[PDB]
Amino acid sequence: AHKKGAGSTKNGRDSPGQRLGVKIYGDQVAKPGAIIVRQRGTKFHAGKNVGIGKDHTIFSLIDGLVKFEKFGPDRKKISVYPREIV
Amino acid sequence: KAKTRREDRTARHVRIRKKVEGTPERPRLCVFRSNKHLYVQVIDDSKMHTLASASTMQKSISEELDYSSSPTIEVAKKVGEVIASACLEKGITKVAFDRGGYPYHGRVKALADAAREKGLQF
Amino acid sequence: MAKGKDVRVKVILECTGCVRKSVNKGSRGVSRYITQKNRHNTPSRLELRKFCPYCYKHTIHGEIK
Amino acid sequence: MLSPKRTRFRKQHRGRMKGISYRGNRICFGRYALQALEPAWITSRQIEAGRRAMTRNARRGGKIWVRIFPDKPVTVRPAETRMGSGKGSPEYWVAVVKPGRILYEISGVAENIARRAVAIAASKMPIRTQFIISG
RNA sequence: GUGCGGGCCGCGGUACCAAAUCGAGGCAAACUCUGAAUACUAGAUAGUCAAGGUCGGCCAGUGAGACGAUGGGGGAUAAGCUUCAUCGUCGAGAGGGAAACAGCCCGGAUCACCAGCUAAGGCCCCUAAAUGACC
RNA sequence: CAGGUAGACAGUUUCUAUGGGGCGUAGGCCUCCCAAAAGGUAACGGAGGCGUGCAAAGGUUUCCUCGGGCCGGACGGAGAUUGGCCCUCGAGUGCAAAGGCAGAAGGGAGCUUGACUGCAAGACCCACCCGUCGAGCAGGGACGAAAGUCGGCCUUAGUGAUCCGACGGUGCCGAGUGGAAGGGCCGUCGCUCAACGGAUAAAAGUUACUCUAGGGAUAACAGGCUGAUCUUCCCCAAGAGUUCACAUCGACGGGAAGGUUUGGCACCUCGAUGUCGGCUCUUCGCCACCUGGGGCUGUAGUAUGUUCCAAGGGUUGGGCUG
RNA sequence: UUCUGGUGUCCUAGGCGUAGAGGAACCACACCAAUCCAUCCCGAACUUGGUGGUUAAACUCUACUGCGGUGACGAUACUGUAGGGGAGGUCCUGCGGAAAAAUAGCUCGACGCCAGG
Repeated sequence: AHKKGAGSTKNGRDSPGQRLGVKIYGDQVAKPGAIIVRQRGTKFHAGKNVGIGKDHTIFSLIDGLVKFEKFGPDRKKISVYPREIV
Repeated sequence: KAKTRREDRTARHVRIRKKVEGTPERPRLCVFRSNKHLYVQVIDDSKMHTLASASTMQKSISEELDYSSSPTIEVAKKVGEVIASACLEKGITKVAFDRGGYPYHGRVKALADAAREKGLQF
Repeated sequence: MAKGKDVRVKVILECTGCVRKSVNKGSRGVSRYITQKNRHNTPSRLELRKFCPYCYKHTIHGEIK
Repeated sequence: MLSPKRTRFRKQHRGRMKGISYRGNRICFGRYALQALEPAWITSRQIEAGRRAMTRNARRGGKIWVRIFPDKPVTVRPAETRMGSGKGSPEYWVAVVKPGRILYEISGVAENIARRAVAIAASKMPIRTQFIISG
């Protein structure tokens, strides 16, 4: 059953909290960064909720997936070198 | 004494919305009314520029009574139609519904409806 | 029922559509496909919510009067 | 490097005296001063035995100022093995006295009387002390 | 320093006994408005390395490792002590050097050879090599 | 046949983690730090929580947005209703905690109730199982004028597979045929199975009678490393010593030596090195108590106190108790 | 070119405080309000129909360097790599990188589309 008495906390943790891909790259419709789950949808990389200045990627791939609080949410579309023929 | 930050009016009337941001900028429709007249504008997006901008006064030039009332709802639809038509001729209907401060039946109810008379349909 | 370490039970009921079936189970101690959980003690009784079952779409739902 | 504190939920890790980086104060209050050379765990029984001694050879004179304050607790093991962390209050508590920082301060008196005063105060300190003046 | 109140006679007043606030001087893994090296991810290029990098298939072995340097928890920042991360060595490679010390340093052994030049460490004798020059 | 009694007898269980074992405590998930600025990464290392709550604190549309304090007012004498000013994550978020948030999930109201079915490009997280996010598509709805949102609740825990089974649907099958029972498939329920990746439907102790398989990687005597404590010495120094700090001693504190105390380590020995004490017989070193040579002495002498060199030598017989 | 309104690229060299100043051509107050609509109390705020007056406030400019903020050179801290010392448990040297605070100084923004004088 539930134990009680003189003792401190226990059990370690791991989200984890890293960053997938990065600026200037063929960021596919995966999930860049995603430090925390439940990240809303975003048709691009990110660039908000931080120091002045927005981020941008050289190539995109139909929507994406980035955090909701940090880096994001969704605003303007960015994609250097138009993905078109001729 | 101590600097205080207060969110401006145009920052609490729920002006900017999500979804529509699917594009760098959504084709909003500047339908604001002053303290005497009303100014309409089909501002484009991307960076700037617009398709067609009309006003209550400008209409007086085409065909309207001189000392005629402007705040009247009758003029609303007139200001929404004058800005239209030519706006479509510029290329293709690229106007949406954007207005934060008019309780639906505001002085813009005719402005948005006027757009549904030239081609813009949703 | 009185909450505590003794004799508890998850107040989970069902919501069968009016004169219909599917998207719901009917037995002694079974729950619907959506598995609804009422409060029992808290003023409830008579549950219902228009849901979309198998046959056609959207009905009434809400069994146990 | 300690002074009268107040009750609180004080009970954290030990810590670790790092480079001289942090400490690097100067001489603000009082004419002369006294600095250290190497960090350490100064207990309360050291600062008190050094402060009273600073005025012990004076008695009714100027005023003593303390530009320091302890923080890093001190946990000690009784005599048994090692089952858990120490208490934190068996003997006392300390902090970190890195070089470059100022300790005692004396003023309102002559140069000689303020010179010997720091002498005895330096003896109470476990770590070597450097005597300065101003400028 | 200013200052609601509250202690001692009790309204003039009084040692900061003592909250906020202004100026000056500090501490913190869970403080940090700011802010390196470095690590890592990704896009090109010149070479170099006798595909090392990746996938699938057959047979393995091994899960109580130790030590030194460096960055941190435990202990008094006491232990070749213990528990993690990283690099190297031992452990599955001698030898040269530290007198003798596997883990420290140099260098990392296909073999022969009364063949030379070096690294680390040294050059009075004992085991080869400066009681060499100048201050 | 069957209900009690029934270890007198028989077959077994009675966990582990744990810097000996044992006792205690600790043996999932969720928040921060130690993890040394991409993740990941230990230890009964440092501070707190969960085994839910909720016809709605769900979704949507519109609108509204603090705390606290100062100056005023009938019921105020520190805070309660009102008005004005300063109104600045220092508020409010269902509950711990980090982060984030006032384009608000904050707060209120109406309509409602996607707290939707069937799928789902492309990826994250794990050895695996498993977990998490997700534009768009198909069949139907809710809110708003519309664009448009919603596949639960700000996010992260609020949990647990397998097998045995109850029950509905589904003419899938159903061993001669036609049915049925049963099974399969769709959907749901039962297990503080927590020692919770859970060995049973169901199982506590002793063994100084002990036995066997192994090892000091797991203890006891002891050597060794280390050594806070202990022992010895020393620094500054208010005082005691009438006066006078140090003849003697010496508070508040500090720096070392040595190493026989109390511990840790438990590095080499459980294919073993017999524990203490006494007796017999000694060896060496030193901060040697006595004998000898000296300084100071609040040392007159006779006798002592302290300190330095020095041990050459010598250094007790009994009552009681192992 | 000057002035004014709506919406952006840039978000405290662009903020706040103080002083002055301008427009019924534009924007705000303001007038009226049996209504569509709103106020769980008042049309204060939204909203609707519109003489007069004003532009005080608000807002938009200008001036004024109190309070914020932006930010060198040099030095210092720290650190990768390759080594050397070392009793405080860190530190030094060759080499590369080299901020925070602080100082001089900068500074009280600068522009883009459209419309109305």
